[PDB]
Amino acid sequence: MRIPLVGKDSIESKDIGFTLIHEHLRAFSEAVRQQWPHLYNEDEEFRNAVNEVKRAMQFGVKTIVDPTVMGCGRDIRFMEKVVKATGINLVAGTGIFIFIDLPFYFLNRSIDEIADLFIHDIKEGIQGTLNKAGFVKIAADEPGITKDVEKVIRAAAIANKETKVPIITHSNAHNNTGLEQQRILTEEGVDPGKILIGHLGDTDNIDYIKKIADKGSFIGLDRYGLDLFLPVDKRNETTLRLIKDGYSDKIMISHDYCCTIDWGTAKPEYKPKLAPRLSITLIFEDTIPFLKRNGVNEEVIATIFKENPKKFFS
Amino acid sequence: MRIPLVGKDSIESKDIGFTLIHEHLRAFSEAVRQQWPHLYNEDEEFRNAVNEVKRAMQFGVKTIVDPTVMGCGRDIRFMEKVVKATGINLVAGTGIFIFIDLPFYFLNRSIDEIADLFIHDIKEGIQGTLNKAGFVKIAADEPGITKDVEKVIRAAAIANKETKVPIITHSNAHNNTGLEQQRILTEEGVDPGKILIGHLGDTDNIDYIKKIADKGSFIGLDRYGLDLFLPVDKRNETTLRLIKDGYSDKIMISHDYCCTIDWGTAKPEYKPKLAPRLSITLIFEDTIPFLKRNGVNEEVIATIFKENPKKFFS
Ligand SMILES: [Co+2]
Ligand SMILES: [Co+2]
Ligand SMILES: [Fe+3]
Ligand SMILES: [Fe+3]
Repeated sequence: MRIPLVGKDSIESKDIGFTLIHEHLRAFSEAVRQQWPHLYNEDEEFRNAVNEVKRAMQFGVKTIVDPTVMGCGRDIRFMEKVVKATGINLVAGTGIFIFIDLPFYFLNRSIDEIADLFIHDIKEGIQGTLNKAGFVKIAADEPGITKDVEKVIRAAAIANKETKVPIITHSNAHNNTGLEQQRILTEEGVDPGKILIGHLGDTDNIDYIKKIADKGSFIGLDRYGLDLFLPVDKRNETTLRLIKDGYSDKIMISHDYCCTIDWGTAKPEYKPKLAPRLSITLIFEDTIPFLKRNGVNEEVIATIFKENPKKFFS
Repeated sequence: MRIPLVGKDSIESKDIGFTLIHEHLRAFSEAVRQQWPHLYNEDEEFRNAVNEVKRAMQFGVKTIVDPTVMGCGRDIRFMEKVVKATGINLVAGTGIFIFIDLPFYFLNRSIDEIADLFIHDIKEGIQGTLNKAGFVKIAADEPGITKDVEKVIRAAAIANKETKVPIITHSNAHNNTGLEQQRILTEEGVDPGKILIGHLGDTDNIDYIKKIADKGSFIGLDRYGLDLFLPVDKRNETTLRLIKDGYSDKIMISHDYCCTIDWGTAKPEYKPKLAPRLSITLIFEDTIPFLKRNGVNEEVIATIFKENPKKFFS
């Protein structure tokens, strides 16, 4: 049985079904929450996560992959509770989410030591439980590929080669961080088809997106649930274009919706069209209807949400 | 009653007695410990902290100030347990320990919001307890005064003006971060005598140290318990020189000893002389004996370890 699930027995990858590849039940800074618990309400976070997951299931979602890892408040016990309340298939991961430097812990420590943490979570279990990690998550953003960012990428490659689990990335779509992640990983012997380069939906630079897809990795059109770089309308145009041009077998779509997130609220921007309701089901309300009425058939939807995740985890 | 104590009623500053102004019962990365608890042993950390505190008390230490804050694993409940086991007067603080950027939580949040966290810990209590913070801790290092580092400095000034608690800093002695911290704080209306500029013992650049002292702030010769920038022998020479030159009333001495720390072990260096045993009592075994046999009298020791802390907290 291929894929470990939180609070359940492992499943064969062929049985993953309709999958959301990048969603967060919760996201927060470990340090802030430890130091100022008065800012947080776990009961509200729990209710929000359960409600969102239930709504996803009502649209036919069978499996959710949650790439919350170190730096963003991964909590396997919170996750297992959401599973108990919903019955969702939930895939947890391991990894480190940094943009610049590692925590002081990692002073004088090797790439192998970092990889050992990942392999621990994959082979032994997460945070003292028998729930195992099913993928590795890594990140890079505006600061680019720093020394420490590269250390983490190389550690992810070691983990993949040992355990065969895939790698999901966070990138900044407006620099070449995604291309660099793919290059470094494949140089270190990672199968390109075992990599999802994240947040490429944040740009409309189609040639850059296709370049990564052509090199054999999945491309993450994965932030439909954030009011980030690109509006939903323009994301949809980019998604449609890539489908028209034959890239369905590389496309992965998700919301990157955080059922709760601890970030401060940004100044709101109002456009001619009423802002879309951001949630874990926006693609069922907006994106998928938009695609269907623009001529893309059911086989495309099945490819993106079923076949592609199956391959990724195979 | 001026100064709040962990697990005890507050004390008048005049009763603080012989004080170690900068020690850590424990230090670790919140994120690393949350994600990989298998790396840590709280029972060993507890035994180490209790043992060290007891040994300090055997040399006449009455009060320990512990500037462990966000980023370095402050845990008020661990602290209160050490107090119960030892009877030490322990002063806990609030603040943020960063060198570059704030956690993602602080995106779109103001300096006033940051200050509110500090004031919460000072006026209401720490981590859901009635133990209150008695000072603010801030940091800057090799990256210098970044945007976010400056935000935290300015928030500390607001907290001081509202609550009158002093400010302890971490600086890098080989750039001008300490001088910059002092300048920014005093510009924002902080009394220079309510600031301890930390880690100046890391350099032998006496003119730089005196410059900060002359501007009215305490100078931290405060890393006797680390095998860091400067060896103990050279620290001792610098300490003696400053005393000879009349700076006793600005000098604060401590170890910055971490009874446990989670950092990887650096490559050892062996010198002609047997390496000193690093602990929370090294100054009683090495530094203070060295000073005494070089002619500095008991009044100097009383000034540094009793009178200076009294003023700082007055
Ligand atoms: Co991301
Ligand atoms: Co320091
Ligand atoms: Fe994400
Ligand atoms: Fe320290």
